[PDB]
Amino acid sequence: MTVAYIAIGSNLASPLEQVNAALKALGDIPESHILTVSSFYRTPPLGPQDQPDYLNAAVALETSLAPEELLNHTQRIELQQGRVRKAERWGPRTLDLDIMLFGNEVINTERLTVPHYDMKNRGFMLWPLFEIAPELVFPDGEMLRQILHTRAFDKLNKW
Ligand SMILES: Nc1ncnc2c1ncn2[C@@H]1O[C@H](COP(=O)(O)CP(=O)(O)OP(=O)(O)O)[C@@H](O)[C@H]1O
Ligand SMILES: Cc1ccc(C(=O)CSc2nc3nc(N)[nH]c(=O)c3[nH]2)cc1
Ligand SMILES: [Ca+2]
Ligand SMILES: [Ca+2]
Ligand SMILES: [Ca+2]
Ligand SMILES: [Cl-]
Repeated sequence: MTVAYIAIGSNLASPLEQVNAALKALGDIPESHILTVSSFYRTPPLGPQDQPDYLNAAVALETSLAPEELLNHTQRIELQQGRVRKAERWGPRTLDLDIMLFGNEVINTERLTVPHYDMKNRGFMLWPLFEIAPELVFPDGEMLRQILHTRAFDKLNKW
């Protein structure tokens, strides 16, 4: 088994309902078990700001799936919860499931890049991650606690 850490975001179609449904669906992923769920946070949008605030959270999922097989499931869940692709970059969505980390693995395939390319620059990813995994060390040896101690991020407000 490996522990994967998944970021959850939603800012459309009742984010609390979307995230609760997503958590049930994550539980139903085969060869996998949810270990920990963060608090839910209400976060101002990064990127385009003309969209509603996000519900953000993080989940620890123990799994024996291959990383791309996990991605298959997370994409399926997003699509089954009505995620629609529009033209605008970084627009609102019913559900976003980003694979932040897959154990200590570094993955670079056509479909999957892990660690998530920008997670170390996003408070809405790092704070919920720290809530569920305060001892976390990244594949490059960087400590989550040290990033959050050193770098300026706004505090997150709970939903
Ligand atoms: N770690 C990861 N988790 C989830 N998807 C990933 C990924 N690495 C690459 N991808 C790929 O990312 C593609 C596009 O995903 P999108 O959800 O549209 C980007 P986003 O989440 O809105 O922005 P962001 O990546 O800046 O957070 C997916 O089709 C998937 O193949
Ligand atoms: C500079 C920059 C930084 C981050 C981002 C993104 O996170 C991609 S789109 C997005 N914006 C978001 N804002 C918040 N608060 N939460 C998200 O899940 C979320 N997803 C886009 C641009
Ligand atoms: Ca399961
Ligand atoms: Ca994202
Ligand atoms: Ca995504
Ligand atoms: Cl697999």
